[PDB]
Amino acid sequence: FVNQHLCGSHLVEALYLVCGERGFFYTPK
Amino acid sequence: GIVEQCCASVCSLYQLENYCN
Ligand SMILES: [Cu+2]
Repeated sequence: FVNQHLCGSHLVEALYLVCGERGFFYTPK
Repeated sequence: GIVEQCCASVCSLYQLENYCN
């Protein structure tokens, strides 16, 4: 795998991919 | 936090796993 530059909706796409059916929390400051 | 880190800097998919349920 490689390092990622992910802003905005692109970060939530990556979260979705990584976590899938486990679900995830998106928690900005 | 990671939302910040991933955007201002870089982050890995492994770091993102921390945010799974
Ligand atoms: Cu874009």
